[PDB]
Amino acid sequence: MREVISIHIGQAGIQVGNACWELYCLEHGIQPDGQMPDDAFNTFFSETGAGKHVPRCIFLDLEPTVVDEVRTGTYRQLFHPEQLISGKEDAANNFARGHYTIGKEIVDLALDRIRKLADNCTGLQGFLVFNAVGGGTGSGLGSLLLERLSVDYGKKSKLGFTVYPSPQVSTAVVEPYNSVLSTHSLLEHTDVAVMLDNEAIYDICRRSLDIERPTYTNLNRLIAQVISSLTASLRFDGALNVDITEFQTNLVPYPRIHFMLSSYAPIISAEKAYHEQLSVAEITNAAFEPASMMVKCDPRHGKYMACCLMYRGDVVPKDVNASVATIKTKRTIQFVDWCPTGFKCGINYQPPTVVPGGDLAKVQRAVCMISNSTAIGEIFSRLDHKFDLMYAKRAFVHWYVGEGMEEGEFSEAREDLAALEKDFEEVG
Amino acid sequence: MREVISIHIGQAGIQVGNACWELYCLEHGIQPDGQMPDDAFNTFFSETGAGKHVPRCIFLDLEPTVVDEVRTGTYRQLFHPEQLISGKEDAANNFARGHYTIGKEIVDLALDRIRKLADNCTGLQGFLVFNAVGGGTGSGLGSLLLERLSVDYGKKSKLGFTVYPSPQVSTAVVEPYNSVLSTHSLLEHTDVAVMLDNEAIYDICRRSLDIERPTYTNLNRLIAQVISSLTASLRFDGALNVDITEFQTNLVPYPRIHFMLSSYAPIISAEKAYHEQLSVAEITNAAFEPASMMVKCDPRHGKYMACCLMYRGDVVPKDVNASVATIKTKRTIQFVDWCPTGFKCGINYQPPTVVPGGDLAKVQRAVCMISNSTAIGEIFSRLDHKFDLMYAKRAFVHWYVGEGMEEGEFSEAREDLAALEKDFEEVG
Amino acid sequence: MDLKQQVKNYTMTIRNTRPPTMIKEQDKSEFSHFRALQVLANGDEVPYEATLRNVIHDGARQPKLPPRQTQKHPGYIRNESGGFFT
Amino acid sequence: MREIVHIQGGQCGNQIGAKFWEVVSDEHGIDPTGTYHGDSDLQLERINVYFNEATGGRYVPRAILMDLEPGTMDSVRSGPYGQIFRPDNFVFGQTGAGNNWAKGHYTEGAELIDSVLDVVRKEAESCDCLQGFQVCHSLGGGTGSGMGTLLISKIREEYPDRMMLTFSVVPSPKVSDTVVEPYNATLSVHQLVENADECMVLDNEALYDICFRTLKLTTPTFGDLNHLISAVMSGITCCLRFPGQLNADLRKLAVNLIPFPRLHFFMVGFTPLTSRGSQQYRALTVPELTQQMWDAKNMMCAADPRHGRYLTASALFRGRMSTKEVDEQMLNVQNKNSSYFVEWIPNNVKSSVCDIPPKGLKMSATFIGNSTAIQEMFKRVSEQFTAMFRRKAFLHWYTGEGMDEMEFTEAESNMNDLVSEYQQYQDA
Amino acid sequence: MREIVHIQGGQCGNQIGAKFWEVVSDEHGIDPTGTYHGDSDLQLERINVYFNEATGGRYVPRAILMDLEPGTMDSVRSGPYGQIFRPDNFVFGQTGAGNNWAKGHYTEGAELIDSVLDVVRKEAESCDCLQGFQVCHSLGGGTGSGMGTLLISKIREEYPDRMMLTFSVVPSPKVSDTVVEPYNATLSVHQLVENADECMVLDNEALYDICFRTLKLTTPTFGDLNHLISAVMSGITCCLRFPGQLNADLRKLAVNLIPFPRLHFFMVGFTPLTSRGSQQYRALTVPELTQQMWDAKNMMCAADPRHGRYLTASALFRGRMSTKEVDEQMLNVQNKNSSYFVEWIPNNVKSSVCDIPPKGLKMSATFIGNSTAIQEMFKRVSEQFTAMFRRKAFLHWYTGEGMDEMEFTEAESNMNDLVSEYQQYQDA
Ligand SMILES: CC(=O)O[C@H]1C(=O)[C@@]2(C)[C@H]([C@H](OC(=O)c3ccccc3)[C@]3(O)C[C@H](OC(=O)[C@H](O)[C@@H](NC(=O)c4ccccc4)c4ccccc4)C(C)=C1C3(C)C)[C@]1(OC(C)=O)CO[C@@H]1C[C@@H]2O
Ligand SMILES: CC(=O)O[C@H]1C(=O)[C@@]2(C)[C@H]([C@H](OC(=O)c3ccccc3)[C@]3(O)C[C@H](OC(=O)[C@H](O)[C@@H](NC(=O)c4ccccc4)c4ccccc4)C(C)=C1C3(C)C)[C@]1(OC(C)=O)CO[C@@H]1C[C@@H]2O
Ligand SMILES: Nc1nc2c(ncn2[C@@H]2O[C@H](COP(=O)(O)OP(=O)(O)OP(=O)(O)O)[C@@H](O)[C@H]2O)c(=O)[nH]1
Ligand SMILES: Nc1nc2c(ncn2[C@@H]2O[C@H](COP(=O)(O)OP(=O)(O)OP(=O)(O)O)[C@@H](O)[C@H]2O)c(=O)[nH]1
Ligand SMILES: Nc1nc2c(ncn2[C@@H]2O[C@H](COP(=O)(O)OP(=O)(O)O)[C@@H](O)[C@H]2O)c(=O)[nH]1
Ligand SMILES: Nc1nc2c(ncn2[C@@H]2O[C@H](COP(=O)(O)OP(=O)(O)O)[C@@H](O)[C@H]2O)c(=O)[nH]1
Ligand SMILES: [Mg+2]
Ligand SMILES: [Mg+2]
Repeated sequence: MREVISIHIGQAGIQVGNACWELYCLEHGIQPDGQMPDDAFNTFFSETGAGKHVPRCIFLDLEPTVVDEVRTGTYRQLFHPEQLISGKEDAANNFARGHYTIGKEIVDLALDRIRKLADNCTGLQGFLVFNAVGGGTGSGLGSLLLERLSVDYGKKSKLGFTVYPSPQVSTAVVEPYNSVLSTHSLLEHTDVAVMLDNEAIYDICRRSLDIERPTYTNLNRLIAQVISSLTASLRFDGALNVDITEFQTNLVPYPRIHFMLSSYAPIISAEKAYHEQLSVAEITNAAFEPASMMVKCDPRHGKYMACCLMYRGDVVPKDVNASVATIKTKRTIQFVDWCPTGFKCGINYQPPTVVPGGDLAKVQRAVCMISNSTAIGEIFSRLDHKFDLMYAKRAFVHWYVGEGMEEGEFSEAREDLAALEKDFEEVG
Repeated sequence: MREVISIHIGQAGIQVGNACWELYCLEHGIQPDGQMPDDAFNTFFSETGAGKHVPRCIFLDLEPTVVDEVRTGTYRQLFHPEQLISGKEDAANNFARGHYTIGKEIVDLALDRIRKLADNCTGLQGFLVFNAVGGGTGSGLGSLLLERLSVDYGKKSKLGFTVYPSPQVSTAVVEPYNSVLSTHSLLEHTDVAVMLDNEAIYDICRRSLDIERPTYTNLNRLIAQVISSLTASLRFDGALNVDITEFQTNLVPYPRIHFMLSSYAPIISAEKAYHEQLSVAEITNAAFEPASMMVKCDPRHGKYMACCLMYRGDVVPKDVNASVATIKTKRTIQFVDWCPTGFKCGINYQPPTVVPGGDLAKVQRAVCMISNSTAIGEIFSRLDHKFDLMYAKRAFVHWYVGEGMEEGEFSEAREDLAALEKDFEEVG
Repeated sequence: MDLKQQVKNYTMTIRNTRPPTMIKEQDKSEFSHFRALQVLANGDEVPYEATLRNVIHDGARQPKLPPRQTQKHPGYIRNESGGFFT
Repeated sequence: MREIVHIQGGQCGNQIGAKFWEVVSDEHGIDPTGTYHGDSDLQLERINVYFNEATGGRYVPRAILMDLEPGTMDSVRSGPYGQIFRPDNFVFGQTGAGNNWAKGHYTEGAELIDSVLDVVRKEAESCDCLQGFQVCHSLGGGTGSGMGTLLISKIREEYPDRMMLTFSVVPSPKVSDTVVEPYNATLSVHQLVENADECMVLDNEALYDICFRTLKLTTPTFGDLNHLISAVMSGITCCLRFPGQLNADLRKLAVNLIPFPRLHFFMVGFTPLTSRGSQQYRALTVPELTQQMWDAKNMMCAADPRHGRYLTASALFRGRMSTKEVDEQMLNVQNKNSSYFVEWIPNNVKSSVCDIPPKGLKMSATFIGNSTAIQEMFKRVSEQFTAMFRRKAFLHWYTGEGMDEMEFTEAESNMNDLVSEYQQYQDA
Repeated sequence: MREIVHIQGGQCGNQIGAKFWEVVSDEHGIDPTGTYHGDSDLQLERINVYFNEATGGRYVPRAILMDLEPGTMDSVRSGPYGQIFRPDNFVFGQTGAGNNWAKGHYTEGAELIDSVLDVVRKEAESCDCLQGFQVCHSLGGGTGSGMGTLLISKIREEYPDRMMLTFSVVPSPKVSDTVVEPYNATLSVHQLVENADECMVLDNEALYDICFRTLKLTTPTFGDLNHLISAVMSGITCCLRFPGQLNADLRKLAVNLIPFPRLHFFMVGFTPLTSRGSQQYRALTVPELTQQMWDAKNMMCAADPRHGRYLTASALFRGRMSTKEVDEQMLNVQNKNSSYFVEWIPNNVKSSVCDIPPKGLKMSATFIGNSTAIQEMFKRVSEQFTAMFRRKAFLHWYTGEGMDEMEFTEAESNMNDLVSEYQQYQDA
């Protein structure tokens, strides 16, 4: 009835996919061996002819090493090996390798698997992308994929959770290049785009959970909680349910501005949780705190074009409209003039689940926030500077023009970065 | 009342027969010793005076080195030795040695084995040939035999499952020569002729069953499955029972055009069988896949003059009506104007039976798609090319003219192909 | 087809008409072995070969060629897309 | 059926025949006493191709041993495998050959052929379906060349339909153990071309290298060289002897290799070939066996393949393997080295395969190739001949046997005509 | 996939590879008998990168050992792990090197290249997905410099797409174990720049200090120097061999390190490193690992990074840790000594990590940096070259092999241009 197709490209995508699909199989009683001892899982699973539940995901990569780990990991009895895709060679952080040379010869395999995956669903809500901008596979292939998707469906909605090159912490050297080439090529195809950065979540681990040893696992854990709270309306009951259709239309006013931030609350260990009572207000207050964001973007330098709140657990709608009224009275928050409204709130009755051996704690209340603000152009501006800072020197370019690219794409993508940045200014 | 005479000429013919007659005794419980512990086997057997069931087949060959293997294999108790014919010398890949010098002296023998076998059958549905084009026996002899058949019966139906010389993979240097000669003579004699080749099935074992070491014994098990699902209605019940007469009238609109492709689905191993549901929509889509064909032809390079479907297992007639409606909607598939219909379907309630030691897995559903498409003329154009590519040099011709042949037959076999090729173009 | 093969087929027809009775193609001293074992049970003095009994079967031709392993190491070859072989 | 009679002319031919009969006698597991002591039934199914029954359960070879100077026939009788030959299968004369092709082919040959023909007729009629003949020449000496050709011409006009092989050892281009050697070579060739169907050519010089580089032998005696000729000579016929998923009779090897009646000089190679050390590390797979066979070193003839293109080739495998691998291997090789083959021949390799490997090994193969590289060999000799014939050196011996000069001039021109034909089809 | 082929040239190269192939052979838990005796599956998961399969479950290294004067190849074969090398992978010539680049590259080069190239192709096909080459040099000698550059040029013209790493050891500024040392150096550098992608330059001087100060070694043999090079050479490929939350193929290191095609001369270093005493005091934490590698001693090449400027850098960690630590560590250094880095590159470092630690250790790291301080080396050698060339010292030796003086002039100029390039981007 109501189903989603979760895609995981690049290294980070198949990393978080291990976390989310750990969470879901845990939340619904699904054992690692396919079966559990309706529609509560059909949004994420397909009950086979008998017993087994296969997760309706897909894992794409050009490095065999990680998808091989899932094949030998505990969750090999879940994924039809038709889903786990790999490649003999990787992209090596070159956009053209993931986009022009190697990407082209394998998408026919992916779209085959996807065509085999959409026909099973009777009502397809939309695709769910987990991209990793800054690499050759995530940026190069992911962009190449979305074009193949929009030429196919178009009418379908495309949602994207992409990690964005953090300004300070930079594990790569060339990631401004392929990121620029990605954003341009993806924009006109994705209908909405959410971006998150690892460095912000690192700070989140420090203040709230207080873990001085944050690994890629813990970060992947938190994303699972966010998405589990989002899809909560799709796969559960609760007053003011939300679906992707009405969710997207009340959040993207203009076709270009679909770039949005996120936030989650509460985020607390098992000890601070005992000395707390967790009223809805403080959760919503923390959810609007700029520090509690997952991006290194300050919203207090722009305005909120719209906002959406997905609660969880025991909440009553009168507590919601009261707490939100505590926000719209505050001065530290700013909104654009052409929207008196801007809050699409949703409630669900199933509390958040916790993973044994995980970092979160058992709480009966939970809130995730997604807002569209014009301030995001600030972190967009940094990538604007860094590109020409190295493009004038034409550094690393001999790779691209040697890997089946030219110099126009640098200039062509360059203009649309300028073009987008002005659009974020025209809304002022 | 409803029985068939299965002939096996040449090595590949009797090899495939060693799999078909392996499958049937298991499909009906017949032990390797002739006897199990009505009409469910009469189509493929004939109970003796007491106990034993002999398979109403004929194993013919000129190379003794392989028939003598069945003569000592586990399946010797099945066959009466009067069936298994041999010969002191073989044809040695020469069409003339198979059709002119050697084959002329043993047809009278086999013709009496048939005459001793047709009389036992009350209602003779039709013969069932297993030709292997590319050799001397299958081509030279098999063609000489069918001439002797049409002068006897004429009104009877002569089928055929002829392996064709694959374009890329080929284990003979002269086989473009004999292939042309065989078709020039079998065409005006047979009435319907299935076509296939090896490499198209080699890939299927790599794509679908994922066995890196396929041998001739693996392909032979898959040819066994094609026929069983084809002939089940001759021996089993089920809605829309299909008979060779009603199978033939509505698939060959013109006398010359009778060649056709084949396909089968599902084709999956055991582990891929548990992460699935195998809906009737899945199979009919997999069946219509140009990669699931058994011949290296591109159907999208032509249209479908007519198609046919023999389902199996648990099906209901409405969904086929639904799925076939979905197929007529897609645009990749084409149909010539003068055929609005083109789907003569069929069901049986007996599932496909798997053989221990086999590569397939147990499925409660299956589809075998046969269709006469005008796209097949391209593979005829290959042999159309290689022939003149060598006949220009008159290479190897000294064997043929040295073995009771002349140049006339080559030129006369030549014209028939060009005439046949234009016929595939006259339909558009 | 010819004289030699017709004689061959007649002998094979006889083999099929007769029941093979799952025979062992060699018969050793059955009751002598039983009697010797009973003599050993109490008298406690029997020749070794008298105690022994030998039975043979056809087994097969093809004298135990070593296995081909039918499969590489799952670190070298991958299916079409990354994936083991089975 | 398919029985074959075996002839050995000259000293060398009688010596390698002592190994060929010693290798095969162990393959089918018989004793130097002539009694069988194997274990399986495949040792007995097609034993009649190489032996005749004897009283008391003995097996004697269907061999003929022709050579003047019976001193050599005491040697082979005294070897550990001399007791299996019927001591009346020994035709000889007290007078010497003297390396004079004339007397070996005019005077002292005519005195024995009437006796030899009496012996070959006796056991030509000892075969139910005689497949063909095969000899063992040495184009240097007078017995091998002189008597062999005279015998062959006699057989041809008596058994035209049958096929004559020839494992003639050619002289060496660099090494000349005799001095009148080119006279014996050219004069024999004037006989073989019109009076044979397949003629392997082998040179001891290449046999020394193969024993030196690959086998790492320090002192290759003539036994080791003979041990290699024995190896291949058995590899040609395993189809006739053993079961095979794609059996290859000798007549079907002919038609697949000699497109024109005169181009019947082949080029042979065996594999695997390793030392005792490398045997520990190398693994036995189809890839190893096909790259080694397709190498220019394994060619036991003193000809360079890279100076020519394969008109046609053929590989014979024996050992439980997968037919798909050998099917694509010959494809890839046909693709990459597209300059090493011809254009008017689409597929110019045949890949037979047998089911039973050699005695102690588990996989093996044999390479046979009809390349235009052999034209080098005849070019060389045609100089050494025309060098001395220009000076009439040593020619008085040849006039001493009623010969003339026309015989030489006609003979030389026959090769120049022949090697001319190897150039026409080598378009460089 | 990602199988890497290894070369060992010269005395040193043949000698360090003895350690390299000894260290890794114990990492993956295989014995000198070639069979595996580790404990985990992981040693088998990516074992394919360094080895080939063999009969009886053995693994032989995919290495090629080439050197004139085969005396030393007896040493490694008598070494405790010489039994694992394929004895066909031993190319040698009896005539010595003579430290003459010409004969090492003009006369004696051509004699062995045809042999070597037969070897390199013989196992280049053995790789399903060949990642790249890697080679161990010595620019002082005649085999190392001469042969390798000649060999490298040939490889580049048949595998141009792949990458050619180079672990070349450089001549010493202060020490000259030979006399004509700069000549072979320049004549190799004129070849390295054009036919390489990454060139690690190392000098035994800094290898002597690092042995002296840190490890407190009294008497370092060459086995200890090579013990270090083995470590770092085993430190690069932990990504291709082992899991990692952020893996790094060579091709992504190359793109992330050379912005221009000619700045491919690098600088390496290992971490940690400590005597037995302080190892009982020191604690293993990521701050320890990063200061020790960023220091100006650990640089195995005889260059001071403080005199130049880091164009790019990278760090490869192995051991369970928190990657944010690594992330913030590299951020600190880019801030503090901000003058040792460039401006037109925002983040000029790459921070990799592997989840698998060394055998007995638990945490370790490796440094790499492309600084312009390396031009100091090419300054030194240019003086030594121009001093003797000004007077044509030892020059007749070079002209004795067909060489002329122009090749010295351009080779000089190429370094002059090269060192000029390292000046431009070194704006002090
Ligand atoms: C432990 C093991 O496997 O030992 C092998 C062996 O190591 C090698 C080196 C063998 C060995 O061969 C030699 O040493 C040799 C010496 C001179 C000339 C030729 C060979 C072997 O003798 C050869 C012998 O092979 C056979 O028996 C073949 O089936 C072969 N036999 C004979 O030729 C033969 C005949 C009569 C008496 C003895 C041997 C054969 C080939 C074609 C058709 C029929 C039979 C075997 C397995 C071995 C040894 C003993 C070392 C090799 O020979 C063959 C043909 O197998 C040499 O290259 C192969 C590769 C083998 O691995
Ligand atoms: C009780 C204990 O912890 O002993 C250590 C040890 O104390 C020290 C001093 C080791 C030791 O190393 C040395 O003494 C040494 C001598 C000359 C040159 C280089 C090292 C050690 O030998 C080294 C060895 O390290 C390994 O085994 C690594 O996995 C290493 N293996 C080899 O080098 C190797 C050794 C034998 C055979 C084959 C390989 C390695 C490095 C890179 C990549 C893969 C593996 C270990 C833990 C130790 C001893 C034994 C003392 C050190 O070296 C390594 C390689 O770890 C020297 O500085 C480190 C710090 C270690 O703590
Ligand atoms: N928060 C978080 N970030 C991750 C994780 N895994 C990878 N990343 C980030 O992903 C970025 C690298 O992207 P990749 O997927 O490796 O690049 P690619 O597109 O696959 O291109 P190739 O490396 O050539 O295959 C790095 O900046 C990581 O910080 C994870 O598990 N959690
Ligand atoms: N699918 C399949 N094809 C086979 C098999 N065996 C042989 N073939 C192919 O059939 C063709 C040759 O068949 P044969 O029967 O040996 O030839 P022939 O008709 O007997 O003619 P002669 O060899 O002269 O006796 C070749 O293309 C083979 O690759 C098999 O077991 N399965
Ligand atoms: N492989 C092998 N070749 C041999 C042997 N002996 C001789 N040859 C070659 O055979 C040639 C001599 O032929 P030969 O039969 O002795 O003289 P003939 O009696 O006049 O025919 C010479 O070229 C020899 O080198 C041997 O023992 N083994
Ligand atoms: N790390 C290391 N370097 C060595 C070793 N032996 C020699 N070297 C260097 O190798 C240089 C000479 O190279 P060499 O291979 O002997 O000359 P070639 O045979 O003509 O190439 C000398 O300058 C040595 O310093 C060793 O054992 N370990
Ligand atoms: Mg990546
Ligand atoms: Mg045949």
